[PDB]
Amino acid sequence: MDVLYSLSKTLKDARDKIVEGTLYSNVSDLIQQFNQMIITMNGNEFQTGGIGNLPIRNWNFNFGLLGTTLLNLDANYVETARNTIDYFVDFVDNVCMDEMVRESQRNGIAPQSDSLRKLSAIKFKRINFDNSSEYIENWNLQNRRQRTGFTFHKPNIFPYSASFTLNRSQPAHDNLMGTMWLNAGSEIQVAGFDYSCAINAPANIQQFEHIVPLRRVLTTATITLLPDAERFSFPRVINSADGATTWFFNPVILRPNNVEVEFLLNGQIINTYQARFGTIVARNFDTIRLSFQLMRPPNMTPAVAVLFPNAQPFEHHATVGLTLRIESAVCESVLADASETLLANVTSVRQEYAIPVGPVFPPGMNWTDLITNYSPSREDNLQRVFTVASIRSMLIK
Amino acid sequence: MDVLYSLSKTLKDARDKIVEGTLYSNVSDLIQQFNQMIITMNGNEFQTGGIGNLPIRNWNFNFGLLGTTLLNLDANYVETARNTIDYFVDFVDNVCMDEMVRESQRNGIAPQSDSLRKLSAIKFKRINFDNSSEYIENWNLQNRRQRTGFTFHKPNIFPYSASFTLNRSQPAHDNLMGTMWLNAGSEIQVAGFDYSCAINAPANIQQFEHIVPLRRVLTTATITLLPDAERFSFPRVINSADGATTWFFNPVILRPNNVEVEFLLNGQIINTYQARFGTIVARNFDTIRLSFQLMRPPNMTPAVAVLFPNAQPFEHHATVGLTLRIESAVCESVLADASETLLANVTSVRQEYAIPVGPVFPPGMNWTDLITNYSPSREDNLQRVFTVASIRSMLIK
Amino acid sequence: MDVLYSLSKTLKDARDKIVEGTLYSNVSDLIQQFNQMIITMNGNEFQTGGIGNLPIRNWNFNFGLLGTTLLNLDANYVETARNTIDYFVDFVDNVCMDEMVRESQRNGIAPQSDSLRKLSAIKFKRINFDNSSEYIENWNLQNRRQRTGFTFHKPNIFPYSASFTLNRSQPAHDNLMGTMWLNAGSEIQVAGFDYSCAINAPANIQQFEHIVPLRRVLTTATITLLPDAERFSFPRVINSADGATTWFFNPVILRPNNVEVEFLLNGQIINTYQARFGTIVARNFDTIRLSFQLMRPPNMTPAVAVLFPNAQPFEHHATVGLTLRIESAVCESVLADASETLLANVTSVRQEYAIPVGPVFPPGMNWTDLITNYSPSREDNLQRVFTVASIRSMLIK
Amino acid sequence: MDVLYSLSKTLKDARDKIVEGTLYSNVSDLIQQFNQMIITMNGNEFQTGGIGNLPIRNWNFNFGLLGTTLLNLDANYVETARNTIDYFVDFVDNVCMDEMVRESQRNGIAPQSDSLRKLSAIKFKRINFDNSS
Amino acid sequence: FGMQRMHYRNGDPQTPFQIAEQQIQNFQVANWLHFVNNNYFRQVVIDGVLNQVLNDNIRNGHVINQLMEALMQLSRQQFPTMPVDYKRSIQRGILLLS
Amino acid sequence: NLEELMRTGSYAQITNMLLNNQPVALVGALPFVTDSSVISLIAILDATV
Amino acid sequence: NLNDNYGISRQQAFNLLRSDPRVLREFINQDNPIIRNRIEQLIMQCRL
Repeated sequence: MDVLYSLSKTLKDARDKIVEGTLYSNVSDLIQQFNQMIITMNGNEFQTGGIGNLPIRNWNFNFGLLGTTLLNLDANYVETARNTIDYFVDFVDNVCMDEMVRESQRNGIAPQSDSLRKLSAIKFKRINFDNSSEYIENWNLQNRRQRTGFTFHKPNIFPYSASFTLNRSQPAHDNLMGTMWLNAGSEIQVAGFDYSCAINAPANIQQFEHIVPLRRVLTTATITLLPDAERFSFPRVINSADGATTWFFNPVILRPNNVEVEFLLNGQIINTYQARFGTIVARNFDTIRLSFQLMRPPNMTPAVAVLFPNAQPFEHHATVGLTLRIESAVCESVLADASETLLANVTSVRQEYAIPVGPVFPPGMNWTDLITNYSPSREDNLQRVFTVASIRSMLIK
Repeated sequence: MDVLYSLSKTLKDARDKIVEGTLYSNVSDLIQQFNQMIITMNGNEFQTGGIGNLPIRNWNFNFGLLGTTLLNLDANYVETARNTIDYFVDFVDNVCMDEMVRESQRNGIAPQSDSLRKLSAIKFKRINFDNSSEYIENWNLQNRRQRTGFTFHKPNIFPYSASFTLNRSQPAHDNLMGTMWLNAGSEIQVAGFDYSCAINAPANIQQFEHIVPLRRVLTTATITLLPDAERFSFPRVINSADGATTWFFNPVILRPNNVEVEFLLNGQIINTYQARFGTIVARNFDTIRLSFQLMRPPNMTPAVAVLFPNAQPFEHHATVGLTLRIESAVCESVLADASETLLANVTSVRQEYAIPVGPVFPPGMNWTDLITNYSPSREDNLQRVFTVASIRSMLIK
Repeated sequence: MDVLYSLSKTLKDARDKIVEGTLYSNVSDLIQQFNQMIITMNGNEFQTGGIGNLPIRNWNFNFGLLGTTLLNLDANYVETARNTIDYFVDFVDNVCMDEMVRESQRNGIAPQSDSLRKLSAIKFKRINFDNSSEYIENWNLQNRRQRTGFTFHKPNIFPYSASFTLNRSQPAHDNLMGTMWLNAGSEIQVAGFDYSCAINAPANIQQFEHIVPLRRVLTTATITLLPDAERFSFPRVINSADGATTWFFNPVILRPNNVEVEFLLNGQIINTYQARFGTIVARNFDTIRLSFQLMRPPNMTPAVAVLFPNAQPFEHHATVGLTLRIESAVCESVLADASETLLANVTSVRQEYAIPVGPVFPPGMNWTDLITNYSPSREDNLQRVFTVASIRSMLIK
Repeated sequence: MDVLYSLSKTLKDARDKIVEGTLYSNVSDLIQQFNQMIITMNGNEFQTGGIGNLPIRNWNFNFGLLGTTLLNLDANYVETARNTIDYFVDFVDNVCMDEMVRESQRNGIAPQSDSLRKLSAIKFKRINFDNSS
Repeated sequence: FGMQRMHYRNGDPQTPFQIAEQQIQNFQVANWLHFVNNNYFRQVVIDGVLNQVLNDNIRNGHVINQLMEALMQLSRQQFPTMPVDYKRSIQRGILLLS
Repeated sequence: NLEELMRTGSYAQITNMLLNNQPVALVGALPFVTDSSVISLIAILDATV
Repeated sequence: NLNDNYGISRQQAFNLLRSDPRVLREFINQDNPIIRNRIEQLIMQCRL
C-alpha cells in the first residue's frame, strides 16, 4: 500500500520538477530516487485487469538510467525522462483502477488485486520515499494502531430519514400535536407542531424533544444553530402514519423558548447550551438531543385573538422550528464529504467498467444505503478505496 | 509564463526558509537557486505600465550576492536579504498587475505585456524551481495537450436566470398549469405547479419536466438531491410573460413521486436514478434532465376537500419542489469559483486602476453574462489571467 | 513562537519520511536537523502546566544522536527513531496545551506560559527548519509590520441579532410598515414590509434603507446576491418593541424594484451595483448598505383585488427582500471560518479541562460575544491562540 | 531601592542606544555597565509573587557575555542584546508588581518584599548607575 | 562553430565572455560560459570576520562534469574551415583533458 | 559500530555513555584472550579492559 | 461606477464632467446599461 503512494509521489515530483533549464541542486534527491526505482523495478513482469471490462495488460519495466552530470538540464534530458514518466503514469493508473474494483468480505484492509499483492513483496521495499498526504499518513499510523484523524469541510454523516411522529392522533386528522424533522446531509431541521395552541395543556407549555443518533463519534465539531426552520413552514399535504389518506398542515412560526442543545457521549451530558444561538462547539459527541417549548402567547392583539378560537375548530396551527448544521468535523473513521471527491472517482471508475456488485457494497456505491448500516468491514473497505483514490488523484487530474 | 511562477515561488521560499539559526545544509539548494536567479536578472532594464492609470515604473537590477559557506545564517544574512526580497516583491507585483489587464482576440495564451513578453526569452529560462501548485501544473499540461482537471467546491457554473414556463394559461390568470425555476450559482431549484391538481386531467396525473444545458462538460461531479422547495412555497405575486398585469400564486407542497433524474451526455444517457435521494454520483455529462409527476391522493380527509374543489374557482393550488445542489466537481476548462479568491483578485485589479473595457471580456467580469457566452478565446484568456492572479496571490495576501 | 512551529514541523517530517527502507539521500537534511535539535535540547529540564486541571509535569532530555553510516534505513533504526519521536510528540502536546489556555490583557503578542518564554532564549533559537504554513508566515509578517491576509471561506463577522425597525405602527398592530433582518454566520437576509402595499405614500412607492456595519475591514470579497426573502415570507408571530404584546404577520412576495447595493469604507463610496443579480465583487469595504423600493403594479386581475383593498382592513401584506452571502473573503486579521478547525480546537481545549474564565475572554469563549465588541487586545490574543492551535493540530490530526 | 532604579535606567539606555549602525564609541559606558551587570547577576536565583493572584514565578540568571571588540555593531549584536533585554524587562515588571501591592505598619521606607530584601545586599551595589531622574 | 573571429576593443565595460554568452545558441557550452561569466567571490560574514568564499556548486566538484560534457561536445564537432592536422591535434587534446 | 568508530575517529557518544555507567553494546571484530582461572572469575577483571 | 468598470480616457472624462450633449449621446447610443438605467429612472421621476 505505502509503496503505491511512494510511486505516486515520486512520479508527481518527477513530472512537475524536471523542467528544462532547472539547476541540478534542486533535483539531486529526485534523481537518486528515480535511478533507484528503475534499477530495482527492471526485469520484472506484471499482469493486471482481466475482471469485468479491463483487458489483461502486461507491463515490462526496462528503462535506462539518468546521468549524474549536466548541472543544467537540457531538453533532451527532459524528453528522455518524459518517456519513462509517461510509461510509469500509465502503469500506476491502470494498477490503481484494477485495484479499485475488487472487494472482499473480510480483511478488507489488505490488497486484493494480484498487482498490489505482488508489490507487497520484500525486495520492492527499497522504494518507500515519503508520506505527506492525509490518507497515507493516517493509513501508516493505523498500521501501528495509534489515534486516527481526518478533517472534513461540511461532511454528510446524517442518514436520510423524512420520518414524522404524532404524540396525539385520531382518525379524523384535525387535532394533532407532534414533531416533524428532516435528516438530510449536514442539515438537521426539526420542528414541533400543535393544533390546540396549548390551551388544553397545563401551564400553557407543550414540551418537545427529539433524538438523532450518529453512527460514528466526532470530535471538535463547530455547530451553527438557528432558531427558525425553513422547511416545515409552508402549507403541506402529508400521508398519514400508516397511510390511508392525506392530512393538512397549516403552520405558523413562533419564537422558541428555552432552547436546549446537548451533546452526549454514551449517556453523559458533556456540552450544554441554553437559550444560545449563532455558533457552538462540541469537543466530543456521538448523540444529539434537542428540547424546545411551544408557549401560548399570554397577550394577544385582535388578529392573533381571532387566530386561535378557544374551541376545537382550528383553522390555523402553531409550530416551532430549529436549524442545526455541522460546519466542520473531525472523525476517527473515513467518511464522504462535500469538498473531497474521492468517492466520486471511485463511483466514476465503477460505472466506467461496470464491475458486478459484491455483497459488501450496495449497488452504485450509494451513500445513504451504505450509511444505513455502517459495518466495520465496510468501513475498512471504504478506507482502503479512499486511500487508493487519493493516491490516484495525485497523478491523473 | 512559468518564469513568473518561478519568481514567485522562489521569493516565497526565500522569505520562508531564510531565518536565524538554520543549518546551511538544509537551505543550501534554495540559497544557490536564489543566487542564480539574481545572477540571471542582473543587467536587464524593465518598463511596466502605460495603460489606464497605472504609473509607469522603471526597474533596474544592480544588487549583490549572498554567500555560501556558513554553519548558521546569522542576522547579517537575513538583514541583507530583506532589502532585495522587498525590491523583488514590488517588481513582481507590478509586473503581474500589468499582465492581468491585457487581452487579445488572437494568441490568447501568449504574453501580452512588455515585461512578460521580454521574460519569455531563453536567457531568462535558467530559473524554474518546480511546478507545485495545481494551476501551474494544469498550465504546463495544457502546453502539451494532456488530460487536465480542476478541483472546486460549489462552483458558480450556472448563470442567474429566473425564467418560468407555462403550459395552460389564459389572460384571466385563474387556472394555470406550469413550472418555475431559479438556477443561481451551484444551486438549482425547480418547481412545477398546477392550479387544479389535475382533477380535469386524464389518469389524475399531470406531467412536469425541465431541461437545462451545461456550458461546458463536467466529469466526476458530486450532486445532492433534496425533494422539497425552499423558494417556491410562500405566496408570490409575480408578473406575466408580457407584463400586462400580475397573477396570484398560493401553493401547497405535496410529496412528488416518480422523481427521475437523468444525466445525459451528447445525446446519450449515462446515469439514470429513480426515486433515489441523498447524494448521487455522475461521471460524464453535458446536460441535466429532471422528470416528476403529481398524483392526486386516492382518499382524502375533510381539509383536502376544503382546499381541492372540483369547481373551476380554485383558492388553494398545488405544486411540487426539487432541490439540486452541486457540491464538488471537476471540469476541463477553468471555472470561476467563489471557493478560491481568483475572481475577486481580477475584479480588484480591474476596478482599482480603471482599465479600458477590452473587446474580449464582458464589462467588469460580469460572471453571469460571461458564462452565458463561453468561448474558446474567452476560456484561454480567462485561464491565463486566473493563473497569473493565483501566482500573484502567493505573495500579497 | 516560531520555535514551537519549527519543532512541530521537524517532528512530523521525521515521523513521516523516516520509514523502513528509504534511501539515505532523501533524509540527509532531516537527519542533520534532528541531530542539531537533539544536541541543543540536551541539558534543559522543563516544567509544564500549573493552571487548571492540567497536571504539572516534568521533562528531561538525554538521548543519543543518530548515526550516518547506513545507506538504507532498517527496522531497528526506524524503531529507535520512533522511541524518541513519541516522547517529543508528548512534550510538544503538553507545551501546546499549557500555552493555549492562558491569556493576558497586555503583551498579547509576547508569550505568556513558561515554556515559550524559556524557548525564547538565544541558545534555543538554533532550531529553525522552515516556515511554510500560512499561519507562521502571517505571524512573522505581523511581527515585522507587513500587510498580511487569510483565505477564509464562510467567515462569521455578523453577530446573531434578530432586530427590526418600524416606521409606521399602530397600538393595535393593524397597520404597519417596517423592515426585518437577520445577521447569522455569513448570511444576510434583509426584507421590508408594508401592510398597505404603498397606496397612501407619495408616488405609490415605499422606500427601505438598511445599513449593516462590520467589525473588521475586509478586502477582495465575492458576494452572491439573490432578490429573495427566506425567513420573512411565511405566517409569523412576533413580539412587540416594548415586549408586551404580539402581532400577526402574513406576507406575500413581489419583485423588488431598483435593487441597489453599496459597499463603503469609513463611509466612502468605493463600489456600487444596480439591479445586478447572481454574483458581484467588491474590493474594499467595511459597511454594507441595502436600498431598494416596493412598487405596486398598475394593472391587476380578479385574483388580486382580494389582497390589496383601498380601505383599512388588510388581510395579506406585501413584502420584498434580498439574501446576501459572503462565500469568500480575505481579512488582515484572524477570524472564525468554516474551512478550518481553529475555534473548535480552542474551545475543546478550554472546556475539557475546566479552565476558569479570565478577564479578556467571555464565558465559554462565545464567538458571538467576542465579535460584538472586537478589541485589539482580543485580536492579538486570538492571533496567538490560533497560531498555537494550528501548530498543535498539525501534530495530532 | 536604588538598585531597582539603576536596573531600570540601564535597561532603558540599553534598549534605546543599541541600534544597528551606531559607532561603538557611543555605547562604551553602556557596554561596560551591561557587562558588569550580567557578570554580577549570573549564578543567582529569585522568587517573586506569593501574594494575591500575582504570578508566583522563579527566575534564574545564567546568561552569557556580549562581544566587546567591534568597529560597528551588526544585527547579530542587537538580537543577542534584545534576547536578554526582554527578559530583564519582564523581571523588573514582576519585581515592581510584587513590591507595589505590599504594605506594612512599621518602617515603610525600608524594603519589604523578599526579592527587594535580597537585592539590597552590597554585592549587587556594583550595578549602581546615575541618578538623573 | 563557423563564426567570424571576435572583433573586440579593449576597455569595454563588459568582458568578452558576456558577448560570447549572448552570441552562441549551443545549450551546453552557452550554459557553461554563463556559469563562468557570473562566477564571482561571494561576500559573507562569519563570527564578525569578513571573508571571500567560493560558490557551493564548484565546492562539491560538479562543474567538472559540465566542462567534460562541453569538451566532449566540442570533440565530435565538425570544426569547419580548419586544416587537418591542427584540428586533429586540437580535438585529441580536448579528448585528453576530458 | 566499531568500523565507524575507527573510521571517523570520534569518541564522544561512547565516552559519555561509559562514564555515566550506562548499558552499551559494541559490534565488531575483536581478538580475544582466553582466561580459565576461577580467581579471575571471582576477582572482576573482565571489565577492566 | 462607469469609470471603474467601463474605460474612460482623460479628455472623455473632462467632456463628461461638463455634461456636453455630444459625448453623452454617443455613450447613450452604445447601449451602455448603467447610464441607460439612470436616464430611465430620471424619466420615471417626472410623474407629477
